[PDB]
This record gives sequence, structure tokens and C-alpha cells, in this order.
Amino acid sequence: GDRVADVIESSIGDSVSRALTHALPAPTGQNTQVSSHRLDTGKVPALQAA
Amino acid sequence: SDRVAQLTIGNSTITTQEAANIIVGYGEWPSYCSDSDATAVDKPTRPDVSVNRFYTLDTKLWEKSSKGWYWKFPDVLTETGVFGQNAQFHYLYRSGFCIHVQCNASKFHQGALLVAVLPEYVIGTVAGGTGTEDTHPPYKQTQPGADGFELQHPYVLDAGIPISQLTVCPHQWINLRTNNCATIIVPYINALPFDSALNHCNFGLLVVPISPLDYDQGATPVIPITITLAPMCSEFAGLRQAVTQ
Repeated sequence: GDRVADVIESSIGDSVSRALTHALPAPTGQNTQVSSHRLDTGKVPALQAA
Repeated sequence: SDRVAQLTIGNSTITTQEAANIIVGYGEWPSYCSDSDATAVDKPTRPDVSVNRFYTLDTKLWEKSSKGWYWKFPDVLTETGVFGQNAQFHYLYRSGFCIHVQCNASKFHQGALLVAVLPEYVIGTVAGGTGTEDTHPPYKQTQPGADGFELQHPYVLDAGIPISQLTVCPHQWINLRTNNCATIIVPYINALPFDSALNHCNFGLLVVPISPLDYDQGATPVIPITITLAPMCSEFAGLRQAVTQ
């Protein structure tokens, strides 16, 4: 039996590997949606941080 | 979040990481001509994406002694891309514009450009200096094309009017320590619903240094100013053969 708090609230022994991603069905290539012109400040898709 | 921006129209996209918001001239967006404002009866052609896109037309070098320049619209584009072709083949034209003036430097350079749009920008001459000669500006000066034209006397905008009051027009400033571009959206401005893209320039774009460029010996001395612009809601009518003027 356990009693000291640090042992009770311990995560030692967790065998389930948490996954940040998951597979999705993808039988065909993705479709293309209609898009229009965007003239915004704040929104900036083209800029990245490799 | 106001300093960062992306402008996408047609197959062209512009990005900036040092913007100062966006000005929408006279508070209204470009729109197509309504059925009650219109008068010409033929069905117009509205090419959409092939003409409403960004065109980068010219680059000027900003120097410690620069006086300023101006370009006329739609003159700057009458000979470029599908837009130009439509302007030449049609008698009637109308559109708005998204103007994006670019100029970046370094945190050690300084200076400020006033970027403004002045409708019906009529050019005057110095009247032979004494004011007794009734001279008139030549075609190459009233419609300079894509190369634009340098101001002779910026203080009076080469038209007898104070540049100190030019801010009464849609404008932005490119103050090097703050931003590296100006973005102005202009709706169609005229007393007629449509007009000739060749005979009439709806407005002029002025880029004038008010606070001179400066930097210390050793910093990059070549500071370009580039002009990029996009027609918006372009409409054309009165089709016939192509005409350049």
C-alpha cells in the first residue's frame, strides 16, 4: 500500500504512449476549394518559420 | 497583428511584416457600376482574375537629394498585361485600385515618405519663369507611363498648390523607423460612370520625401522604392480595334 503524496500523484509506470497525431482516411488526393482575394492585416498564411 | 499583412488577389500575393494598417480611400471599397448609374447599353466584359492582380511596375532609388515622383492612373498600366489589352481594345473603362508602395531600410537609416493619391492631378508649368509665357506640359509629363516623373517643385506639387495640405487626400507615410510600406485602396473616382483609360487619368500617385533619407557611411546606400498595384472590379465596354492613344 501507498501513502506519501508524491507516490500517489506519480506518473511512473504510464504505459500508454500519448500520440499527438492520428491517421485519417485518404483514398484520393485532396480537392481544391474556390478561394477569392483577401486583403487583410493580421492574417498571413504565406509567412512561415522553418 | 496590424503590422503584419497579406494581400492576395488573382495569382499574386504580397506579404509585409512592418505595415501600418490599410487606408480605404474616402471610406469606400471599389464596386461595379450599378444599373441605374450606368448609361452605355452594351453588356460589359469583366475579365476578373486576369486583370485584377498585382503588377510591379517600377523602382526608383531614394537618395539624400531626391525630390519626389508621381505616376498617373490608369496610365501606368495601359501597356501591361491583359489589363492593358482590355484598355486598348475598349473605349470605356472603370476600376478601383489597391496600391502597395514598398521601401525597406535598416534600424539605422531614417527618413519619411508621404504616399498619397490625388484625383484629377492636373500638372502646371512654370510659365517661362516670369509667368508671362502660357506654356503647357508635354504629353510625356502629363502621362509619364510606368516610369513616372520627377517633381520639379515639390513644395507646390508642380501645380500651384501646397504639398503641406496633401494629407487631405487618402495617404500613408513610410517612416523608416516604423513601417516599410504603404497600402491604399481607391474606389473609382469620376463624375461619369465609365471613361477612357487613355484620354483621362483619374488620379495621380505621389511619393515624396518630406523628411530626407539619411544614414552613416558604411550602411547600404541603395534604398529602392518599388511600386506595385492591382486593379479592382475592372469593367470594360465599347469594343473595337486596339488603340494606344
